[PDB]
Amino acid sequence: AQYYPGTTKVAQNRRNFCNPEYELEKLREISDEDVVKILGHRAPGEEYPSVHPPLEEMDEPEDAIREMVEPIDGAKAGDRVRYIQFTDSMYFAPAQPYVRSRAYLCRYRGADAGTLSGRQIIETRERDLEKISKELLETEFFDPARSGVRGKSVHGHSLRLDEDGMMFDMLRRQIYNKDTGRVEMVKNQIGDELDEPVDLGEPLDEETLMEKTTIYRVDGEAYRDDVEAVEIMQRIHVLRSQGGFN
Amino acid sequence: AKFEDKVDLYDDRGNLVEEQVPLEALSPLRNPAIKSIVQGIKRTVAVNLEGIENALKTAKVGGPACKIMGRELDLDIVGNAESIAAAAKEMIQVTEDDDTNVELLGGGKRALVQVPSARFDVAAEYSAAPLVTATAFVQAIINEFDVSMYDANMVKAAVLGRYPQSVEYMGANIATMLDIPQKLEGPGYALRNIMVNHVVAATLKNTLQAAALSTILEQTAMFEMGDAVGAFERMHLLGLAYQGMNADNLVFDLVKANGKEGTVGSVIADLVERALEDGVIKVEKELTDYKVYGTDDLAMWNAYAAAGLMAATMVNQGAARAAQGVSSTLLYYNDLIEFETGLPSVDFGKVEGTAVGFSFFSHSIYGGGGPGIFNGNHIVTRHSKGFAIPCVAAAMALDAGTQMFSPEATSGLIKEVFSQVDEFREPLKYVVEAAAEIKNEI
Amino acid sequence: KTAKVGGPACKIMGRELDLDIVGNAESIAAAAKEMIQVTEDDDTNVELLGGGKRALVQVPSARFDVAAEYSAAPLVTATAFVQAIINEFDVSMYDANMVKAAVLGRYPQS
Amino acid sequence: ADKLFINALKKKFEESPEEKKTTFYTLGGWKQSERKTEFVNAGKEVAAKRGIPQYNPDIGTPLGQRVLMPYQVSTTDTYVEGDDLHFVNNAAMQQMWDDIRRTVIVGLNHAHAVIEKRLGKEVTPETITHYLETVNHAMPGAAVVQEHMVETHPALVADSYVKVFTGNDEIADEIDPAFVIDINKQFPEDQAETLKAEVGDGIWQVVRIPTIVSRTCDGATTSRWSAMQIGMSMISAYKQAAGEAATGDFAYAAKHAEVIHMGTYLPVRRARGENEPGGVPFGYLADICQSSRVNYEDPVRVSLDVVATGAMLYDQIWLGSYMSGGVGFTQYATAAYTDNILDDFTYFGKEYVEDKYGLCEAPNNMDTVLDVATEVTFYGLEQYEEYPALLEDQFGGSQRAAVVAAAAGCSTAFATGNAQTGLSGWYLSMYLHKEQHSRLGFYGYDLQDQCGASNVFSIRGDEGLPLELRGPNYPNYAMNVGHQGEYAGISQAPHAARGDAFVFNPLVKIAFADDNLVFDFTNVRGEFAKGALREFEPAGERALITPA
Amino acid sequence: ADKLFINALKKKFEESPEEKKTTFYTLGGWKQSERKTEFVNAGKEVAAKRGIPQYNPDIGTPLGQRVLMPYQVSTTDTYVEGDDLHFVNNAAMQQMWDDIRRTVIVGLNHAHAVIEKRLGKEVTPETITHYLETVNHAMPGAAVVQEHMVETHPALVADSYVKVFTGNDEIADEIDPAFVIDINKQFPEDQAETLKAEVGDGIWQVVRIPTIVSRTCDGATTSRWSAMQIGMSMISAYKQAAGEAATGDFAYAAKHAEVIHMGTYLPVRRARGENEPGGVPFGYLADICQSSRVNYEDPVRVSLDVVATGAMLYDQIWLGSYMSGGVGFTQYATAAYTDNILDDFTYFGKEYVEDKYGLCEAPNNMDTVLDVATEVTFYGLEQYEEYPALLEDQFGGSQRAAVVAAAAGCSTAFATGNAQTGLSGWYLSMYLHKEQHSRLGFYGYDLQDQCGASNVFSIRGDEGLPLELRGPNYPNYAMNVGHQGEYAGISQAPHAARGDAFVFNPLVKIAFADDNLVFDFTNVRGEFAKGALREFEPAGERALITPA
Ligand code: F43
Ligand SMILES: C[C@@H](OP(=O)(O)O)[C@H](NC(=O)CCCCCCS)C(=O)O
Ligand SMILES: O=S(=O)(O)CCS
Ligand SMILES: O=S(=O)(O)CCS
Ligand SMILES: [Mg+2]
Ligand SMILES: [Mg+2]
Ligand SMILES: [Mg+2]
Ligand SMILES: [Mg+2]
Ligand SMILES: [Mg+2]
Ligand SMILES: [Mg+2]
Ligand SMILES: [Zn+2]
Repeated sequence: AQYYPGTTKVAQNRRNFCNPEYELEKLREISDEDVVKILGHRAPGEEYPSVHPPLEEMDEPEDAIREMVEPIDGAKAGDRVRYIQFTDSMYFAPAQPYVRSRAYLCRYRGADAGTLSGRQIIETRERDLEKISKELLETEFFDPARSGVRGKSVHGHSLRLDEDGMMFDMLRRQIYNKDTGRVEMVKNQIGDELDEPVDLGEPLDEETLMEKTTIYRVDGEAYRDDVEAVEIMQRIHVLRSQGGFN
Repeated sequence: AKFEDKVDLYDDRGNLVEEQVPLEALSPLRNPAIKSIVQGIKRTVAVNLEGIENALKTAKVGGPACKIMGRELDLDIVGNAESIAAAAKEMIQVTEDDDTNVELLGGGKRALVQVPSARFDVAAEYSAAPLVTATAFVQAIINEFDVSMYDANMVKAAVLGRYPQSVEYMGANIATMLDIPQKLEGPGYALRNIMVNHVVAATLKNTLQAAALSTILEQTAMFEMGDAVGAFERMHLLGLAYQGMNADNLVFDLVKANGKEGTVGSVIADLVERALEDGVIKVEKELTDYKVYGTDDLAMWNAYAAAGLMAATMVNQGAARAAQGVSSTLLYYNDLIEFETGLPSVDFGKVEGTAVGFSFFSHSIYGGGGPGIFNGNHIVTRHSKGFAIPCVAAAMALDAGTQMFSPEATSGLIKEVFSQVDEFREPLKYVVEAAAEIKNEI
Repeated sequence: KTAKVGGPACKIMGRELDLDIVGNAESIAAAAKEMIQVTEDDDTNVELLGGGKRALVQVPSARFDVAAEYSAAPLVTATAFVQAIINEFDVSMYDANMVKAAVLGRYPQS
Repeated sequence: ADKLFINALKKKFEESPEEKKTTFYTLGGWKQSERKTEFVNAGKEVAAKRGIPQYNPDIGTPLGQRVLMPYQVSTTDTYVEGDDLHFVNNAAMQQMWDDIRRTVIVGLNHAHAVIEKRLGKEVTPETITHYLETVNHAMPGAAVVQEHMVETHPALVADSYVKVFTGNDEIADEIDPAFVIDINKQFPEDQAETLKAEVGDGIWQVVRIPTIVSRTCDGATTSRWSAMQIGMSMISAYKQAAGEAATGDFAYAAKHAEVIHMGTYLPVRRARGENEPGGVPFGYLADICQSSRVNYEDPVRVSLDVVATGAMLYDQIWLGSYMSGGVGFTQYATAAYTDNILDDFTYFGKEYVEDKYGLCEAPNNMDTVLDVATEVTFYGLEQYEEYPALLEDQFGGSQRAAVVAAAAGCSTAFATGNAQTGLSGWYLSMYLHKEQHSRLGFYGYDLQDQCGASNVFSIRGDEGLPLELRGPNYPNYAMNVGHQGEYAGISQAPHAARGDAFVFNPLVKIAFADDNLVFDFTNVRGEFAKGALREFEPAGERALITPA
Repeated sequence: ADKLFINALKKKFEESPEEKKTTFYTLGGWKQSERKTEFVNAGKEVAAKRGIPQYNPDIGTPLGQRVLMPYQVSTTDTYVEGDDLHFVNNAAMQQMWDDIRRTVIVGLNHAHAVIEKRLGKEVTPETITHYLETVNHAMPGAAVVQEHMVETHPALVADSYVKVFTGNDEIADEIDPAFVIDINKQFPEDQAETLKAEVGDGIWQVVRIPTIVSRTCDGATTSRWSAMQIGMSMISAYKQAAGEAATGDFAYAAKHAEVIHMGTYLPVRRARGENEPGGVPFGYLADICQSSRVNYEDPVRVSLDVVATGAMLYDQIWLGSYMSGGVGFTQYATAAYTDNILDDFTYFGKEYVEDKYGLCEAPNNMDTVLDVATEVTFYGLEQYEEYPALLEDQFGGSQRAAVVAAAAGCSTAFATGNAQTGLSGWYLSMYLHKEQHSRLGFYGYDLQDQCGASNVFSIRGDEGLPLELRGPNYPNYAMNVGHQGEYAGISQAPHAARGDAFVFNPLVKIAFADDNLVFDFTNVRGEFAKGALREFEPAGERALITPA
């Protein structure tokens, strides 16, 4: 698959996030328990609640499509559908909102992804969400200064950074530690205090942010100079226009 | 034939039934099984005799939480269902051997009623089905019990609700798959105002059958609205065949190849490869490490991409067994395929646009609700001309119990009655058989 | 020709189109009839009146036996005449919406 | 004792009410009236200020060739010129309608179930009180989640809030009393029993959006505004993602699956959304009026307080403005709530029935309709013949047709305990009055009157309905003054005689049992008098945001 | 000179506008704000007086972790917090909608034909003036025929009146000029001649009913109220029987055959009658705004005064309240009429088009769409990248999408002189923006945007329509913020560049050229600033009839 036109670093990074054969760079190590604490849906050692009974308990009629499509593990179990939501700074965060939804529907099964300017969300069955969330938090999808895990009060994608290089957060969930140079998560994604903070590692430096970003800007790579990507967008506009007429 | 195209038709198990069928043998304007389904849905009513009896006994008539103290009437309606239904049938029929059907279900608690086709051929629209059914049952219950002139208006309130003070039959104990003609968003919309959960209930959650019923209703409305007239007719017919009828086994084979481990993106790669293999698209231009595809047949590219969109929904919401992500699949299948190819998405962006607003109105405070309460007449999901709603019916067929407003919640009376009708429950079978029967008349 | 479309006293300056519809009525009506009908020689009728100023149109009964109601008559007739006018004069993509407005009005805003 | 209308007739005219002759033409036209003189002087100042002629007494014909009367508001000692009962000039009447238009009832039952099943979270009296503090901040137009929100001025929206009620005393007693419509406190014991049984363990919100927004906008805004701010307060209070798929089930419940509108939408010729007067059924108007929980030992006072509520809303604001406009229909409605005239007639009929049959003990049949509705019709008509000043007061035939038939129909329903025979009595009164005086109402008054007998007991599609379920959109009733508020009184009459706590919807009845309303629904006629005197304080004004 | 938004960015923040860094969390939350502080105090007073908690700054999350900004109202020197631009807190915004809702245009052409043919009476300027004196007594709610009428207080209904206009100058000059909208006084010469040619010898009334009635009732009351008092005044002034068969032809003509509503009625899911915001087509909204007859030398100023008119009405009152409610949609609309931001982008695009093509001289085709809309889209988006204070000001992506695409679509239409290619440039702007920043608006913002390109030139039943005929009920546009008022600007843009007197209806354009309106439609953004400062005086208040 080709994924996206263009000759910039931004274009290649858009293709790499979509391409499931591309190995996402792992930047930081987070424990399973700390992924669960950041998600905020259940406590460590609490059983997965259910929304319906396990599929093997239900008596379903013959359906060739259900027989051909393997359910994800949390669907077999009857787990709740829960979420994880991220906000990405327009000052060169590595992932950005459409890039996330496009990549999530290439990489992940059974995924409900939503894109907005100030938040981007994925909803799926709980145990599967925990496995995907580890990859979203440990790899280059995430930078702990220019991205935020936020289930409410998302403001900050379009704000000026603070003096530490951190994006604004009305609820201050991610705190930069001047003594380590590392960010700690001190609250879960909905804003409740964690018993113990989670280390999220060091923010990426300016050179590496520029290497990995998928936003176009005049002070990075401008979209108007990626003339092959702009050609394809204008072609889609004209073809949709002509098709709708005759 | 006006069009040269032929398609191969399959059953819901992926077996071939009929090869090389002219496309127009599937048109709602020619196929006699589509005519029988549409006339059937115009004339079918579900009557809840238990519900009428309980509303009378409690005087709970006229809508939610309403009651008139001192109006209670205790009538043994379900105990005398057989005589009440026969008396109703004699007023509903036009002649004794016509196509009137009145059939008791559930020990007499429900009745399936099909008002004679004849009453429709001399009617403007379809409201004779609930109105002739309701008066025949009101009069049969009054006559069964000799209900007095002073009390009979309560039987009317228990059957048809607060109508005509309300515009709808608010509180009625009868149901139809259609809704009143005043609620149409535009003229020609009535076969679109059929809740997704009612199509899923009627087809017993069989994924391919729910997708076929929904597509037959949507694309038949596109003819009634004039969208499928002249330049656009072939696009609509190919959509019906490939997205709703599994033409060429394309939907089935995409799901077979991507069902175990696939994603929306893997289904897209397969569909682009199949379109290239069949000559539907070809490389027009090379940019830097990127092939720009072109087509000399926009309607067929649109049809192939529509079959992929249906497969992608089945793979994505089938894997989660949860219907809510159909709004995301409808968005990103189309957004991804345009940047994958340089060609326009299904319905030239209108599926993608419908999915943007449907995602908002199924994940926000402002209105909408879960996928099952939408329909082709709902303001959020009317915009694509037949290529979006069938995927929502496949997704709801595949949901294992994640919805509060599930078909068991909204559509139990419609399930009990309308799933009895073979052509409503298993339409793919009957429309295929009819297309084979008329294949040499095209 | 006056750009007076969309209801009483309405006009869009600059949108005028000067098309000889009445002078080419025969060809436009034939073209519309071929879209309206379901099969050749069915019960579709398209007849000019008034030296081509008016047309009687009877949409084929069969379209109604597969419809819920009756709006297929104005909607199939409108679109067949809109498409036949555009095709008679090769009206461009940029101007054809004014033919639609002149035939069916301010629908669907109204 | 004097008939009940004698004191008002003695205040209106110098003659005793029995006298047959008077003198006209010597009162100086409009100059006899305080209010007309106010209006002449104000028209001259308006016309000069704006540069366009306006109110001028010398246009058209000269009012006041006869006495321009004062009216007693019935059950009060307040006498006012009729201009002070026009809805434009009476802020109590405008606020009565604003308080209905801005209210919707919204269940918490489906919402609590979405929280327990979909989210796996608990609901308790504690999580409910926390939610009510949140929605009482949000509902008037203030923010709970986003940064950099701009908000309504709290003092402009001080009339908007959310309360709850439930039939479960143990929940209702535990929530802050500030948020609860307490059924045991507001209703006498037997009615409280009946209402708590109908509600059971259900918990319902009564949402009142701001009068300034209802006035800027329309009735169909209320349930949307309500659902937006319930949706925000469910997010804030229950820790959802602020916009996840489960959020949509709270929207659907709040807008569609567990909402009660005050009125349903209307057909295109009289197109209107929900919560407009034409969509409010007669049984809901009777249950909105709160006289039934205060005046329950007097079924005439409860029924006539409902007639006042409905005559004013349905004839003056709805038919006199929404469906027509201009000078309008003040006195078509004042006939039914002034000078104690309908009261005299209805007290006569109640006594006739209580002595002959006993309340609600007459057979529910046509023999009882013929007996009671004819006896009471002849009583009312005889009063106009015996008291020339009464006939000059209710000078239009439509006014007299509505008052006489209201008393006949209410009295028939007090005999049978059933509103449908009360309605047949109302039509029979019309037919008898038309033959007795060789006139009835205005040109078009008895459209519904002549269809009336045949449609009372019909069961056909757009004909058959119990009177409690009919309303201003029942076909025969859609156009004409002098009927709708009286039908709400007939709907109330058998239920007041039975001692029933409500007429058609127990949730509507409880939803107005609330002293935080701006209008006092327990005393509708008292309120009308306060507004006529320019003593009622409405909500909605812009004084705080405009210059001194 | 500086970009037009620089002064406002220097007022809002301490940093220069290009600076990438700032400091948060130090301003005391709400306590930094004069308006929030007024609100906290008022919430305390409201809750204490009524006994129910209300506004409380500690519910939910704490506003003002960042600067709570003032906003410049574009074209003015007025800076206010955005709460002063919420429609509930701004009397000028409420009056702008009341002045549209309470207006209807009603021909006299059929009426004069009925008088000459059926009644056999002559019509002249003198008879027209006598009828206008009569209807300006009657229209606010006063009587001309019957005895013992009760009437509206003239000072509560001072804003109601009837004027006329005609394209025949000598007939115009013979009617009393207190009643005449003088086309040659209100329009510059070339536009006056265009408008008078459209009207010809036709004679039309502009009827404005009372704001207090519009607020009590709804938009569908306006043409009925107008027709009742036109009917009484035709009876009085032409000496009919007061209610004969011919009386019904005046009613049918005033309510149906010669009426122009401001809005058409809506379908049942969003049921509303006539004269509600969703029925007002984009071309009529451009015609109601009067900037075209005052600022005709500057097509950017005319187009963006229409965008301000429509963004406030369609997003704040209509989508943010009638179709939703709560805190609502103030800043989705203010983005299009504050800080001179859309002004800077649209002047750039106008200059670009002037240099490359000349106004109205570009080919009306897709090559012009691709050239202009892409250039202007990249200029706007570069501004947010070059100025971090600009991006933090228009912090929501939907606000940026609406502002950038409005400048691109207006500049495309300045080039082609055709609104349809303007509209195609709006959609291409959204597609380019989405790919540049990997984001566009809120969850649901580009429903119409993705349907957009294919529906611009479609000719199908519910797809195909010139942009001037589309409005908030065009199916793809029926739900979402950030589009409708910008489409009204795009509809105005080509006609301002061509110097056309109107966009879609010349009767609507003349009907608002009238300084007896309460809001000044020649200077919409000036009026919004006057209301934000609490300096605007609305009609419709009840002070005269409530306690001192
Ligand atoms: C709960 C939702 C989901 C929903 O259905 N509506 C919400 C909330 C709702 C509330 C917020 C009021 C409150 O705080 O109590 C109101 C005011 C509507 C109402 N009920 O009165 C609103 N949004 Ni929203 N909403 C807005 C916006 C936005 C932007 C904000 C992005 C940012 O970075 O700040 C994003 C969508 C996007 O990402 O593009 C957004 C989301 C959301 N919007 C998320 C909450 C986001 C969060 O958790 O912080 N709105 C805007 O982009 C600007 C205009 C602004 C609206 C208020 C105004 O116009 O003045 C407000 C319009
Ligand atoms: C979709 C529809 O709601 P329902 O799905 O019918 O509840 C509709 N609301 C809206 O369109 C809300 C639009 C205003 C709020 C969002 C603006 S982006 C309405 O209430 O008629
Ligand atoms: O005289 S009419 O009966 O037409 C009107 C009475 S208000
Ligand atoms: O977050 S959502 O896009 O659903 C609402 C934006 S106001
Ligand atoms: Mg590990
Ligand atoms: Mg190569
Ligand atoms: Mg009180
Ligand atoms: Mg009081
Ligand atoms: Mg350049
Ligand atoms: Mg002025
Ligand atoms: Zn109003």
